[PDB]
Amino acid sequence: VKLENILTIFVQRAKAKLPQGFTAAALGNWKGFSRRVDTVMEHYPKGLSEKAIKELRTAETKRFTDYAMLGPSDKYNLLRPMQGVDEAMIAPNLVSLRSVVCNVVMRSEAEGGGILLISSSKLDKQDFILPKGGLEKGEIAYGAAKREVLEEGGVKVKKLKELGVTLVGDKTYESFLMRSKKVYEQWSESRRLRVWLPWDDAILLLKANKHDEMVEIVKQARAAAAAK
Repeated sequence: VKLENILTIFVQRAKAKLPQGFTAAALGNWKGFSRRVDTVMEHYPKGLSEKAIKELRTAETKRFTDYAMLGPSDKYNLLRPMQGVDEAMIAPNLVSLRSVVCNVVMRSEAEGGGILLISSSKLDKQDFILPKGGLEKGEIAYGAAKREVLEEGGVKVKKLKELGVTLVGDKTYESFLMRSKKVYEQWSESRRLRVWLPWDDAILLLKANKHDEMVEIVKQARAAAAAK
């Protein structure tokens, strides 16, 4: 799994060999930075497809760079700041901050393919999951599932197929199969890493971290999409 160690020994050696105030671009052209991204990419399981391994690598990149430039990340304030985002690209959030809702967001092949998986808000943890939330008192489980992904994963989605209620341990899970409409450049938990992987790779990576409920939902929603 995770390693907050390398995050600290990266920012000590990156502070050292680099001019103070070093650019986003400056840290990247650095030679040791690429060596580290290599290091963690090994930790992912084998058999991961080419286009998936690429997709993850960009995420580690995002992680290490965000960690260098903005530090570590608390849970109350997961916003990574951005200049140069036309308002069309920013999630429209003036927010307010067991049962479980849970999404399988599909993107059109036109737009790229696969299904959204995201990082936990503990970004020194190397954990990729489905967008999953709980419900507010009185909230229809679909209005909740929509609300959660626009926040944790910053994507406007619209329901394809309701996958219905199922039971893991003490908890009832209601799952959806969804269509992304708009993907926002800036959303309220920007620090997290968004990856869109193919159906067979998502299954692999979620089983890799013992997320056995989410493998069944993915298998579930997968055959539903195929059904059309």
